[PDB]
Amino acid sequence: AAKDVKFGADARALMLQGVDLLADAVAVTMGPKGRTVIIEQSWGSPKVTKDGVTVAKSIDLKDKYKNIGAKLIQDVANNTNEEAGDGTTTATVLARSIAKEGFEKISKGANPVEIRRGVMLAVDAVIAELKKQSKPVTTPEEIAQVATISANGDKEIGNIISDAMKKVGRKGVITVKDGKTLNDELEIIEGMKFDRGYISPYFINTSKGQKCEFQDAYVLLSEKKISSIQSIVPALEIANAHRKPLVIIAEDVDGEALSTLVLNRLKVGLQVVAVKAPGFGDNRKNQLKDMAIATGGAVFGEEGLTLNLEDVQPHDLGKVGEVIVTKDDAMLLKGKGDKAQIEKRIQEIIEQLDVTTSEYEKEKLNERLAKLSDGVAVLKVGGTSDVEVNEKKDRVTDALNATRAAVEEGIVLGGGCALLRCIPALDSLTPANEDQKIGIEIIKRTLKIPAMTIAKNAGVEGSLIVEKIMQSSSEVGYDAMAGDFVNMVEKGIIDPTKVVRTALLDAAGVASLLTTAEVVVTEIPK
Amino acid sequence: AAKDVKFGADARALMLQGVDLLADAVAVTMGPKGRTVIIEQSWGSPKVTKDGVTVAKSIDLKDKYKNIGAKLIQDVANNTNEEAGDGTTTATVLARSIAKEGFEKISKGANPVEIRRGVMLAVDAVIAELKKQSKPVTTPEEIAQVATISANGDKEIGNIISDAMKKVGRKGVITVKDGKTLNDELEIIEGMKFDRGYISPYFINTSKGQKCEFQDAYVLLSEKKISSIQSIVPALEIANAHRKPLVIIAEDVDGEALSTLVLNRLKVGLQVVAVKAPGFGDNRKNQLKDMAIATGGAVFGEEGLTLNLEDVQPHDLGKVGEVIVTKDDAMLLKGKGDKAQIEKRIQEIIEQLDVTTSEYEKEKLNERLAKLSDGVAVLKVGGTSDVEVNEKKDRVTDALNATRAAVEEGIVLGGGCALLRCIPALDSLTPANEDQKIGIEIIKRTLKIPAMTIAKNAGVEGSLIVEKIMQSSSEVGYDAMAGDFVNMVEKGIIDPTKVVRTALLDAAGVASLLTTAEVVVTEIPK
Amino acid sequence: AAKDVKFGADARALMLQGVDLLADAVAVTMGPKGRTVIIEQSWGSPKVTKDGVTVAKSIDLKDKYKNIGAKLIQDVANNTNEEAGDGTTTATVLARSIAKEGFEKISKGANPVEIRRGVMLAVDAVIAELKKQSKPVTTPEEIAQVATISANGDKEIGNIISDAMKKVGRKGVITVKDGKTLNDELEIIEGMKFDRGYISPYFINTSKGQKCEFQDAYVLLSEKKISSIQSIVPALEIANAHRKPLVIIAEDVDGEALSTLVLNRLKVGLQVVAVKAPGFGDNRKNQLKDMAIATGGAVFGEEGLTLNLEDVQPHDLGKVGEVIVTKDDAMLLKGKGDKAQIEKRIQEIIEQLDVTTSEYEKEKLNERLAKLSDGVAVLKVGGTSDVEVNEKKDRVTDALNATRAAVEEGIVLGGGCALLRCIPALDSLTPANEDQKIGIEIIKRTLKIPAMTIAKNAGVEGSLIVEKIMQSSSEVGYDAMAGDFVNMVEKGIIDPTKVVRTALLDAAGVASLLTTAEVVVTEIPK
Repeated sequence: AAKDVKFGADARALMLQGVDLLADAVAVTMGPKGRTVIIEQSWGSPKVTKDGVTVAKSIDLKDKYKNIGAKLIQDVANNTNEEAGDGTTTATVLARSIAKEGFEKISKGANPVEIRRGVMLAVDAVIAELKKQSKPVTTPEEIAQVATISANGDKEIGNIISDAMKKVGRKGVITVKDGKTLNDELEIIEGMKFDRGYISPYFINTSKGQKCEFQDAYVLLSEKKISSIQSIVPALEIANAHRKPLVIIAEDVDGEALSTLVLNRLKVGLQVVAVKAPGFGDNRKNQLKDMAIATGGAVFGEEGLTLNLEDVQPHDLGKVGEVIVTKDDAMLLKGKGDKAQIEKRIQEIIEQLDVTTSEYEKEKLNERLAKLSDGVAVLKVGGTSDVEVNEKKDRVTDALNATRAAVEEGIVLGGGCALLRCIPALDSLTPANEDQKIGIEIIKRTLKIPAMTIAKNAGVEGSLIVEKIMQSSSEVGYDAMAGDFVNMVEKGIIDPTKVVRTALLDAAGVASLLTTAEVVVTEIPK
Repeated sequence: AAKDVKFGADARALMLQGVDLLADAVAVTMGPKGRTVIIEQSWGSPKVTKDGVTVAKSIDLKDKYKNIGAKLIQDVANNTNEEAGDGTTTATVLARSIAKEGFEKISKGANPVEIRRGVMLAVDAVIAELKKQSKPVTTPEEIAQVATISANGDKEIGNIISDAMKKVGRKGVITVKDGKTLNDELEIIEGMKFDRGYISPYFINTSKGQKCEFQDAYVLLSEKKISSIQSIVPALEIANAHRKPLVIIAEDVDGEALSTLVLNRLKVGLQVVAVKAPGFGDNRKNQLKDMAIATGGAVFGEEGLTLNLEDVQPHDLGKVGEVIVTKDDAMLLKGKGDKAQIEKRIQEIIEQLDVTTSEYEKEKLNERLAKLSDGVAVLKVGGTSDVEVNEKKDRVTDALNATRAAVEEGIVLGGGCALLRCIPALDSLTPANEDQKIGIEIIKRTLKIPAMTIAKNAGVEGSLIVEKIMQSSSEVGYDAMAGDFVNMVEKGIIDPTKVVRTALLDAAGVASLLTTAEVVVTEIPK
Repeated sequence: AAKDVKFGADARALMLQGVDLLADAVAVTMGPKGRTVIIEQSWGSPKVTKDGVTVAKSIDLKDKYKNIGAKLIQDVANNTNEEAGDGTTTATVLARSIAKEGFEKISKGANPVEIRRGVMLAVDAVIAELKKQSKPVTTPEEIAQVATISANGDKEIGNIISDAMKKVGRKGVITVKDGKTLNDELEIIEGMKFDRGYISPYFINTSKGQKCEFQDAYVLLSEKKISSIQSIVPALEIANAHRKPLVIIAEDVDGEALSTLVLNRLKVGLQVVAVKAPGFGDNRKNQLKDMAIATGGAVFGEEGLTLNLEDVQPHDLGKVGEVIVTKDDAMLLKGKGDKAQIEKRIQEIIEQLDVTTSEYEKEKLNERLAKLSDGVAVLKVGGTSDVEVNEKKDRVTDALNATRAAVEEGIVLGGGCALLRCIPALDSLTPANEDQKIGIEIIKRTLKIPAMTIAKNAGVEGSLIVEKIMQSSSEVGYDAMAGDFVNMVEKGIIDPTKVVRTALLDAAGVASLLTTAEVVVTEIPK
């Protein structure tokens, strides 16, 4: 393919136009009063949504240079906000304004690097101030209050969340399931969690929410790679002989092993999924041992007695009541196994903790201890019929994720005030020269955009609401639902500091790249 | 696919044009004097019709933005009014004018949300007034009068309907069949009805009226999902060994089970249909067991006695004389089974009713009681030839549906007067501000359109007929057939309140979306 | 295919346009302050890079004559600078300006040959001066300092490199691996190395880094050509019977043998690679014998007892724990064999070395001695997880190559000053005539470009930094990171003389061709 190369301002100007279309398209859905977007679909009815991520993903421009500006933001704003959709539109709107102000100052003669440095300095002053203003959420009462708020007043949802937190701890694991009954309930079960997901999107099942779930599954464990290794079929034969799903945990999967598993998933309907091994080095081996004991299987490794995938017996695979695999996250719940062996391993880990002195080993040993001694909290959602249970299920999950985020980093005044109230942090920030000063001034002004954007979607002047907030006491913001100026702490209108902090850092990151890149290379269409 | 994004008024103006063509096309078929529409067909003669639903479905615009305006109404008006052909046209015509008046006020500077709120307030005042003006239809004489009226003077039809209603109750089940004889007759037979239809349009058979009917069929029951579960073939093998159709009732059907069943239906002619299970939780388990007894089969579940789909015997499938599956509805008539077992379960349900105190359980227990002890009324339509029986059959089903609707919610003056006479409901309705006032005024004016449209199709000025109705007593409306002002109660010109109530709510719903959506995204054609 | 033939300046001018686009595209990435280039990719996100080689390879222009100007440089600058990414950009930028200045002087009437001669004379004066200014790196402390510098302050990398050099010598072999542990360590293993790579790019495996790696492989050795000769299958049959990769070392591979090997690699996944034999004449026979002893196989020779390729037995192929083949390089580690035979061969080589007096034989014979008695150093890189280990791995290989280059030829002041400080070398250089004088002046001016280009990317005037450097003491240059004029020796900012020397020679080479070629022939596009 032949290329077409553009230089300097000529390329930057086009990428910036790609950004303006995208930012305007999703800015409109921001806040309590966001408006809808209608997305045409080719097979059925138009989709009508308020979701900032859906709208951002839907837009794809035909122009080769504007397409890049749009992807530079889409590949970050839609990818760094997996837990909640709140940070995507904030990062998109801030990145557009930072980049635009930078572009104008640079095309008039400011130095691209010195402007970038002034912006970084201002962003760090703001982040430190957000950390200073954030309040912790660790007390069971504090947790319940936040959970009730993120549950939008549904006190019963806030209460089952608080109870789950109390039962497994602030750092424990809480999941949500359909209870097949009328009442909501909390059950604690045995199981393991590790940060490794599916190796491929082709294994997605039950596609709403991009999940992959199996029950009564076999578990194949290995400390070795199966990349370009065949003869994985004997394990697949057992899964077919005894109609059970199979999950494969291996150091890596590629080549023929990958091809075999994906094609069977897609063309045969064989219920098999592969997941990467949970650790590194010696700790990888130790985690596989705990896992094998907990699931009642064996690890087909080389150390000690060598086991080969050429010969897999029904007693070599483990058994797990429920297996969940999602992007970068997997769980094994209700495993089968010998309780004497599990308790023995637990006692060994405790002795290892008592004996070792290294911080590294103690921390890893504590995680392995917890994997066998702690349980998993499950929130069972009930209701009259599945049509309604299915919606409540999401209300509970969103409340749960919001609660956990608040507990991990603390909370700040919401509705755009967390950043609006950090503007004074820049008053003591001193630049080395005029271009650094301009860079600080750019952030000082873009800190006002989230607050004005919400006021604009509400239907009132942005310039008046934002200035009036700043002129009042520290706990007063503007409530777009109430249509007035209220004490946000008393009202309970809060945002996790985690989200505010990330959205600003990501916006600054992309805008910086966008205004300093010098050469852009695109393909010539034919 | 590349996209083309339009904003604000530029997108709204195009959707509105798509709507005007659609509304004008179906407005002309409204009322006793509707005119015809000729629809070109590619395989034969042109179709000539007066049906508002057919015309609405037929129109499909080529422009990408006008196409959306047309679908926003078609996807609601043609789908929420499946019971009668009256509500679709009324909702289309009202939505067009509500949205247009809103658009004009908004483009001149009114606030989109405050206008929307004024409209909602006006709609609720009108609905409450319709409820106040509606009269009940519960007395056998009242029922017979409505049935005669909706039967257009066919007193014999009105009488077989009244008699069926009396025998199975106002809330009982009545169906219509070809009697293969000269006289009309009413027969009561054993059978059951539940609100679950086919899972897929690809199972439609006997396509006139979009039905799906089998006789002497096997019935397969399961408490468990068969999504991506195969080995359902032994049931099909029995069905092929003994040439009988098969109906599958399961919690869900997906993956390979679904693929096999649909593809064989379409490419082989496999006579099979699948239906979603009728309940939730404990109610699902109890309904499947009582159903198995009623059909003489077994439930292929895991709890209690385990029965697996891998092994299907001739005695495990139930047997049904006639099975009917339609959108969101399924019926089984004349099933085979052990009468002693059915009576025993009936007595057990009665004992449960005597013991329980909760309203929830009593209601569900009464639904189960009725499904085993009540019969199904069948209206057999007779005549000298099938070409005439087939026409009378429609008069009976239309009169029957209209009668049932009248009985469930009551009746109002028809011919557009139910809404015209609710205008005073807005005189005491107070807005918070000018934009809410404008929104109230928009509804106050669109309440006159159904009456003007009918008078216009009749051939007289709409503005003069409506003003004369408004200046006269409440019982007086304009009869387009008579060409005069008459007492509508005495003439019997009535409309179920259910229809008037829904058409206004749906019209307000779609128009609201249409005037506040801000961004519209369409695909770029190639 | 029809051709388009252009003459003289008309063709030269078009090639120069292809060159200017390329040179500007990579000039901007030069030095510590290089800016980014965004490269559109056909399916994923845009690639953002600062790498001069990636950018240079990415650009491919559509015009047929501009395409040539771009390839004349790309095929040299990207191919002769495989060791480090520094030489490619410098050679591209210098070639562009040398060729342009030449073209302008020639189109105004200067003689193309006499200008070329003046340029060659100036280049040689500069190279001799670089050799005079370069300092050696041979002392363990000097080596450690260079390694620390090229390691960018990572003292732990600088130290493992120094120690590895001490263990196998300045001329030994050092490689880098992932240690699968937390600590870094140095291990010495048995193995051999020779300068022959894969015969074809089609054999690349594990494509990141363009490598080709096999483990537990069979080794087939032959003194005979297999070009257009098949019957290589018996060795492949053994390799397929016992699932092991096969490496073929032969004088030549072509025709059907090559066709079979490449097509099966591409369509089958046959795990086979072929490499050219390591020697010439008597040296080829002796090296293959030493190799067979080291791998435990046999050599398929035709002299004396003939071993025919038509019949390959399991004991004729050698066995090697690890086989690595890269462009122009091959390595075999941990081979199997009889230690008595290896020591016997070593002793024979020693006796032969003691007896022979010829310089040629002593040198080549001592190389064979070393191939059996010396080992290979391996640097095992550790860390908490593979993600970080994988990045540290690059710091180690880059520091290692930079150190070795410094040790082989010495170091000069970096940052473009090595050439800037050689300008006085031309003051004593006397031309025969005016055109030779012009040619010397062209180099005298292009010697200033590396220094100006870095200053420009830094953001300061090029003309002022470069003149200020020349007016100061010999050890002062401009540090783009510091933003000041510093003592480069004290700061440790150095560049291997090997790189500076090559970049200038290659730049002068291509520019020379580019300005004197007279006729250019291109194909007619369709």
